[PDB]
Amino acid sequence: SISGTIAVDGSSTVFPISQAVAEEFEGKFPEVKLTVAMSGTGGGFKKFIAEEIDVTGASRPITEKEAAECKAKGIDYVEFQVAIDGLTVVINPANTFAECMTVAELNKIWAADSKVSKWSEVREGWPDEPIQLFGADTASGTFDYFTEVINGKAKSSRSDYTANSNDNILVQGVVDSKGALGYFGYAYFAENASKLKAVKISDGKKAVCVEPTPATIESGEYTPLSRPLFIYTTKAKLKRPEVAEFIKFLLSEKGDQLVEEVKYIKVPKSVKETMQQRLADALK
Repeated sequence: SISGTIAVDGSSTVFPISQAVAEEFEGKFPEVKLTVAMSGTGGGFKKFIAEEIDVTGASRPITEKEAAECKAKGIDYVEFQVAIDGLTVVINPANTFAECMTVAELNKIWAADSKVSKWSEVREGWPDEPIQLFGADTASGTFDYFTEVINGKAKSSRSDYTANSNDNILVQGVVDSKGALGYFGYAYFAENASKLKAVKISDGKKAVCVEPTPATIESGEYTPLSRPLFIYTTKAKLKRPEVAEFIKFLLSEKGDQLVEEVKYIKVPKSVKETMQQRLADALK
C-alpha cells in the first residue's frame, strides 16, 4: 500500500528522468500522483528552500549559499547522483582542421551576439568557408546544458542555426555538410560514430583536447560537456514511504535502465553503491 502526492521540480536536464521514472512509477503504484515541474536547477532549489516541493532535480550540486539557506531552515537535504549527461560537438569527418576546439572558440561561434559565419573567423588560418551550424531546439535540456557551459548562465545562444528536436536530423545535417558544426547528446554521436567526427574539447583549465568517450566521461576528464545529474530530497520527506519508494526505484537497476532509455549515461557501480547506502542511512 503506497500512496500520496510527490511534488518534483528542477532542471530541464533532470526533467526527462523525473518524468520517465514518474510514468513508470505511477503505473507500478496507481495511488501515487507525481507532478513534475521544470523551474530550473536554481528555480527548483528556490522552491526547495521555500519548502513548496518534495524532490528537486539539479544539473549541478547544491551551492554553498543554497546549502546554508537549507540549513538555516532546518532542511536536511540528501543528494543522489542519478545519471551522467554528456554532449558531443561534432564536425564532418572531412574536416581535419577543427579536430580540437576550445570552449572559448565554441563561445565565439555560439554566443548570443556572435555573427561568426566562417571558420576563418574562429581561429587564425582556418578555411575561409562557411560554418553550417546545427543544434538543439530552444529551451530543450540539450540546449540549456550546451548554452550554460559554453555561453554562460544567461543560457542563450544566437538563433541563426539549424535547430531540430530530432537529433537524427541533426546527424544527417552534419553528414551532408563538409563545413558543419553541430551539438547533441552523446548517445546520438555514439550510435553514428562511423559517420561523424567528435570534436576534442579544451576548457582552458585541466582539459586539453579531450575526446568524449565512455572512459573520459566516467572519469570526469571530459569537462565541461559531461557532468553528473542529481536528485535532492530531505530526510524528513523520506519518512513518507511514497517518497522513499520513489528514490529507491530511481537508484535501482530499473532506474538505471530508464536513465539509458532517455539517452543518458547510467552511473558507475561505485556511484550506485554509494547512493543506495546513502538512502539506507537517511531512512534510519
